[PDB]
Amino acid sequence: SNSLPSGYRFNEFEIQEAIGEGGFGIVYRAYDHQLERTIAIKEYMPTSLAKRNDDLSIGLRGERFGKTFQAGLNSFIQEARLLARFSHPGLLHVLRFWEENGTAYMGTQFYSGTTLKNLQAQQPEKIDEAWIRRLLPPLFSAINTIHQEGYLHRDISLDNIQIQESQLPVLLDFGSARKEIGNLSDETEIVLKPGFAPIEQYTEQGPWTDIYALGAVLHTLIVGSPPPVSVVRSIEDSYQPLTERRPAGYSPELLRTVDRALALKPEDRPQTIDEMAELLEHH
Ligand SMILES: Nc1ncnc2c1ncn2[C@@H]1O[C@H](COP(=O)(O)OP(=O)(O)OP(=O)(O)O)[C@@H](O)[C@H]1O
Ligand SMILES: [Mn+2]
Repeated sequence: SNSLPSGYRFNEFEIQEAIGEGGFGIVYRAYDHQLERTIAIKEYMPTSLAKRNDDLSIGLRGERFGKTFQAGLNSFIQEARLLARFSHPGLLHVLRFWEENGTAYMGTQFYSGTTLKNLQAQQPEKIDEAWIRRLLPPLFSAINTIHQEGYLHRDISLDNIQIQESQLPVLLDFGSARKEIGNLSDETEIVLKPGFAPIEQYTEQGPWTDIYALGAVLHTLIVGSPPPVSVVRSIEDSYQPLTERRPAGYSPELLRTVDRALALKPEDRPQTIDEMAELLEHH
């Protein structure tokens, strides 16, 4: 809708197709004619704040949006810098960054496959316990790599995990610009992800914060929907443990691991990714 057309050029880069269009950015499949390789280009584009001009630059929808637009842009830059710290198969690899068209762009590695959200919607029968147990070692590795450098993800759900055709996962996006815009605009609904964010994110954060969201992802894969919103749980905890529900085809060991990651209070969860991984052993 707002996307650059196939054939658009950024010097050596050529746009091939808009493959993702959300409220806050566009993702393109593109081609580097100098290195003769396919890449992705992520374009900052907050549709509530900005529109596409005739010359294909980006312009404010209203002059009052300039401060929030710039703050989102700054957060987009900071996220690119964070991802540029890593060279890990499970984290989105950043090749280049530049500003143009009144906005900003990340050139990144192009990944095969699709999101975990799309895989769960389109092929849920592929997702069983054996598949989940193959997913977890590389997913654990990617998350732990963030933690070991002193950072947290804080936006994990099914929507921003890529599942490659190899089935290996990639963490694509931390939602930084979206969340900054939401906080400044009082659009609270775009900051935290209901059912994935644990209680301490609503206002003490650490690796256990991401571990809860990973538990919520796993819960969604096993029974089809995330657990109750954590603030609602903090009033009256209506979470039914998976070890009691006993969904068909799932071991108590995997179920219990998910339940422990979803402990309401941070101190009751696995405290590190390594601690959570240890729970899946002894079987
Ligand atoms: N580096 C990358 N390589 C390949 N694909 C990517 C990359 N980064 C993001 N994507 C894809 O971009 C899309 C971003 O999803 P978003 O919700 O913004 O767009 P969408 O138009 O709703 O896409 P979808 O087809 O997933 O519904 C996802 O389909 C994701 O797989
Ligand atoms: Mn979609």
